[PDB]
Amino acid sequence: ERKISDEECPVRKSMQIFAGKWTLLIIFQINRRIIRYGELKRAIPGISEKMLIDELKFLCGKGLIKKKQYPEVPPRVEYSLTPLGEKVLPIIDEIAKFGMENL
Amino acid sequence: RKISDEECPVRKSMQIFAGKWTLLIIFQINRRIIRYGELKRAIPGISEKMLIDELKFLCGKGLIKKKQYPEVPPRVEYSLTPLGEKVLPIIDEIAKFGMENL
Repeated sequence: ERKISDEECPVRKSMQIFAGKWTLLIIFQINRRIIRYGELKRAIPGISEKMLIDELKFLCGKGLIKKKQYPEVPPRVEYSLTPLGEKVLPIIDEIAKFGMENL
Repeated sequence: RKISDEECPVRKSMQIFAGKWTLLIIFQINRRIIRYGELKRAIPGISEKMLIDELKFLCGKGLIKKKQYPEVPPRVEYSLTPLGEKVLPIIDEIAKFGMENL
């Protein structure tokens, strides 16, 4: 007998954000640095352009990553983690550990 | 630093954990034994098809054990394998994120 996972469950709430096949990997790649869009895309080979920018939009909307605009020649977007997004890194540490030990 | 290619431990893990339901199911089975029907009720809004495909996926990935009892009335029970129990520290961090920020 354990508490059920209704729409209030803290794990179920979290999986609304993190359920993507790319969400946590993007956060993993950004990490504690500033990364250009192009570097980010090359840091996750196989992710399509569409899957990257919908996911980048999603994460901005959730306040997990921040976007810096540079309207210069040539122009660029830079992404970094917010303090909220930084709170996801402990989850990712544990995922990395699982992978390295078991896969 | 290190790119998320085929040799990336995070990328490898997300092949398994990407589901809407995967981590929720592991979380609900947890360190006990649970019948299909109890587990179905423990995650409201999951369809029969979703739960069955996911259970089969998790068995295939060696994360949960299925045990049939061909008796009257019949039952399937699920528990975590030792590999599955190693997913619980991930889920603890997710639960922590959920209650603190959501």
